[PDB]
Amino acid sequence: DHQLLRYLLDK
Amino acid sequence: ELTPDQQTLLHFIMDSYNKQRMPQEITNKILKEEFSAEENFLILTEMATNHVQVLVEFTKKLPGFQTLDHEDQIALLKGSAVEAMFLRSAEIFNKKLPSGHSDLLEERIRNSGISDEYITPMFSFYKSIGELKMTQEEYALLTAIVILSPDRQYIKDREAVEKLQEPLLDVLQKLCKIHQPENPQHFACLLGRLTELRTFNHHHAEMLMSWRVNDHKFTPLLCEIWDVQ
Ligand SMILES: CC(C)c1onc(-c2c(Cl)cccc2Cl)c1COc1ccc(-c2ccc3c(C(=O)O)cccc3c2)cc1
Repeated sequence: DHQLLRYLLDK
Repeated sequence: ELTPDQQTLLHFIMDSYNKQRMPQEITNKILKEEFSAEENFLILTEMATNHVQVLVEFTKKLPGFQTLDHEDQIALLKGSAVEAMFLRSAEIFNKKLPSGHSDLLEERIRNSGISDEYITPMFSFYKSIGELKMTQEEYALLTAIVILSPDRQYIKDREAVEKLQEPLLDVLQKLCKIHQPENPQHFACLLGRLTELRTFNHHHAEMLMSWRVNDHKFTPLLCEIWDVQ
């Protein structure tokens, strides 16, 4: 769940 | 007088609040594009999705945010997104920012499939808050403060959030006492918005449903942050 949010948070 | 340990916070924060920014190629569309209910909506969608990216970046840079439970970061992000947007848009209308085309942008908002029940309160909020003559720092602090709200739904360590929010509130208050010695109730007026903003989440969830049933096009990002199947 929340692929995009997590991703942005890790970039 | 503001402390050193505080003046450093406000600066790092004030720093982030001006670092990122919405692309001119996008913001120009408030002006150029045609003015139809479809084009208006599409542009408004574009704005939201990009802002969401700016929010994450900003929020991340918030002191201590990253030490938080990852499940709590999502909850905070998904919880303050809309409220942050209202503030940014308020600022736009209020500061009459050039890259805002306020009048035109209000045009597109007024005609994007938004129910009247929602448009009115939306702008009333805009008018009353504008009349607070907020300094960019006030907007910035209320934002960070909006983002770091402990009492957000689905939050595990609400105590951990408070610990992050308290420091900002005071910085905001300290400033209120400094630049607004004449009027003591300013700070409390600022906090009032926090409540006004909350009100809008109920409304927003409604509009999402409305648009949704009308096969309205959102984005993978917006759908995520706002839980839309
Ligand atoms: C999905 C779409 C259709 C949508 O649904 N509800 C809304 C809505 C509305 Cl109508 C009113 C209040 C809150 C929300 Cl959430 C929106 C559109 O929501 C938005 C969100 C953000 C911006 C924006 C942010 C920053 C900037 C900046 C800058 O600060 O860099 C510069 C220039 C323009 C800028 C515009 C505009 C509209």
